Amino acid sequence: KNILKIRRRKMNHHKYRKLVKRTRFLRRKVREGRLRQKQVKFERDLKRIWQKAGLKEAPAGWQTPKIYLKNQ
Amino acid sequence: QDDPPPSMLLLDYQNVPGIHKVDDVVKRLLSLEMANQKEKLKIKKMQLMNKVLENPEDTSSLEARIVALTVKIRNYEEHMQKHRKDKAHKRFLLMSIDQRKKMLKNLRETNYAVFEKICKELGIEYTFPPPYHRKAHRRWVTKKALCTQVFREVQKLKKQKRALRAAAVAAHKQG
Amino acid sequence: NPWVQITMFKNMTPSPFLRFYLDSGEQVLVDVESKSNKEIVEHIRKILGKNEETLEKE
Amino acid sequence: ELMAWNQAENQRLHELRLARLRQEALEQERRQAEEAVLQAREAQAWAQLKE
Amino acid sequence: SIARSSVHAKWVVGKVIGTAMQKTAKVRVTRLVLDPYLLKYFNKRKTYFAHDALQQCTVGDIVLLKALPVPRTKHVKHELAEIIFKVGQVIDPVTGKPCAGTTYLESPI
Amino acid sequence: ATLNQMHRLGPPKHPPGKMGPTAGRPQLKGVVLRTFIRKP
RNA sequence: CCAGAUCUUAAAGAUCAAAAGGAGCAGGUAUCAAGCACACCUAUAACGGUAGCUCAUAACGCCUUGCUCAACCACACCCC
Ligand SMILES: [Mg+2]
Ligand SMILES: [Mg+2]
Ligand SMILES: [Mg+2]
Ligand SMILES: [Mg+2]
Ligand SMILES: [Mg+2]
Ligand SMILES: [Mg+2]
Repeated sequence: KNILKIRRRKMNHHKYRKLVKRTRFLRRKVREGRLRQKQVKFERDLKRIWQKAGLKEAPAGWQTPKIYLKNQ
Repeated sequence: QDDPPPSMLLLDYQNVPGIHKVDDVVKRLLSLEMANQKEKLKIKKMQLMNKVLENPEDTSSLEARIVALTVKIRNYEEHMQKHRKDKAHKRFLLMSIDQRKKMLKNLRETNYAVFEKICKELGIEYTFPPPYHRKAHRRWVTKKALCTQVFREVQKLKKQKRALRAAAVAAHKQG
Repeated sequence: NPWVQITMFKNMTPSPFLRFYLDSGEQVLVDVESKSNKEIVEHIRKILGKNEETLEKE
Repeated sequence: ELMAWNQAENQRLHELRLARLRQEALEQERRQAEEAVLQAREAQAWAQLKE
Repeated sequence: SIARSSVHAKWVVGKVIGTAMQKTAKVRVTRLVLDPYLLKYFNKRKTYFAHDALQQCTVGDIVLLKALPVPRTKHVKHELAEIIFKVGQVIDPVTGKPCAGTTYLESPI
Repeated sequence: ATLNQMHRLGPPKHPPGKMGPTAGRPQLKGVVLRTFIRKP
């Protein structure tokens, strides 16, 4: 009966958790790896604007904070 | 803040005959002094509906309900001050602040002058519901902040580059 | 009449009516109150209609 | 000619309305009497109890 | 006799959406459109800016727009003609009396 | 569902077919690598 | 809605019709959700003044594509 659907899920979940334990630190890399792409693409997004709006420098008092890498 | 004075003689006893001759003990018993809080809220209700309204009798009047609701809100706010952890009553307050806004939108569509005067009296302000409810998140708030400042700059630069042209062409026209 | 804007407002005015805005700036006002649905239709047809002959011609 | 005919219709109907509304006013006064009587009675009762 | 506008908009009525500009009203128009699958009529909306001398339009007003003969800007092709219902103050076209909703404020007699 | 829903979602479109192994062409010219055998 | 080109002709007709527009209709995808000055006001006569505009009725993207066919749109070695 419908348990037979749940069994599949139950297994697929278990078999996933196990995986994410072994793979943990590999995972941890690739997460942060993409956060450093994010923050960069983000930056370029704004850089694009100065250069598109004709300004040479980034406007006064702009440090362009890091949102994605926010921790603690 | 208003203050329904300690001696105010609970509402249901206000208009009955032969009160003031009565001795100070019983007066003390029927005072707001010995009252529940519900009583004080009946009073606040009365006073507010006298100051604000036209026809004290109409309950169904859109105005009336706005005033009454406002009284109860003001109460939920004090109860909110003293209990900050109480989620239930936070819910009531925030539903109610809203419903009041609903009926205010009704006044503003239907009878304008009246709506106006109520907003004046009860210190309620009507802020039109802004289109597009979107959760502003860090990425967006930041990119907008930047853009706003880029604008604020390019209009400055345009201003100066045209200002030196004003100065140059005027200094050539003068001599 | 696919080119004629038809708008509808609810409960603004305590008595029901039609309005009509013509090319001239002529404002027609048709009071429909205890009228039958059919009566409104035929009344409108009367006021700004087209003669049957007009249509047939076209 | 048409517009004037329309005008006429509006006039006549307007009148019918006026008559109706007058009727409703008489009805409203009768009601107001009934209301005032019941309100007065309960005012009596409440006053009694309080005193 | 030539004064024209190439735009089909020639006369419309819409709500007044926003006041945010000087002497220019943001007015939303709504026409019925027949959805061909369902064969039903739905409200399609379109916004028009309009020009105002008095800057007289509150938000929420039912307003009559007249096409302008020569367009002011890309986005302004209209002039507010008459206010059909000023919001919150509405005087019944029939009887010429002040009203709110179903109720007259000052009745006949 | 309801009519407003059927309006907002439009009528259903019949999804374009996913091209198979031949990538849409009737046949393909090909060059042999290794002849071999498979089990059913 | 028509500038212009051409044709006819005793100056006004006619055929194409650029640009510019907008009632409405118009490929997939929302895992593309915000775009980033995209508005207006002054008729002063190119300067000033406001702080706006678009967008969940799908803006801004990305992907695929001639077409609604007495025809229409587009290209003409590539760098629109
Ligand atoms: Mg499995
Ligand atoms: Mg990743
Ligand atoms: Mg209590
Ligand atoms: Mg053309
Ligand atoms: Mg995906
Ligand atoms: Mg400027």
